[PDB]
Amino acid sequence: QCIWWRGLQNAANVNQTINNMIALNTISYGVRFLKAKLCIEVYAVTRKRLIQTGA
Amino acid sequence: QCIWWRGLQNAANVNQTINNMIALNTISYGVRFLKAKLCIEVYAVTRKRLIQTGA
Repeated sequence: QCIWWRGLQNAANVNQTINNMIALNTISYGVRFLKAKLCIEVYAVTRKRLIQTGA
Repeated sequence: QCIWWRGLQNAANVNQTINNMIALNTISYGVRFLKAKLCIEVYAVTRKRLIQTGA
């Protein structure tokens, strides 16, 4: 819903695609977001196993 | 032979195509000049007619 596609949650997340984008937003009068594809990849599913004796 | 295609002979001759070019030379590691087409258009051919009586 927001735009995190620039990866704002850390400024450490900038790639030239963002930079390419900025230079285009300078030379551009207008833009369209044509498609946005998100792909999650799960390398691991890790629970914390809690072994509890009393106290 | 030189590059006047940017229109250097006057700084008054810049169009966004030059500006577009500069922004691309920033985000680019390298370039090729693929084709250069020059077209002259002659709107007029005008000589100075010199009518000379003696002195």
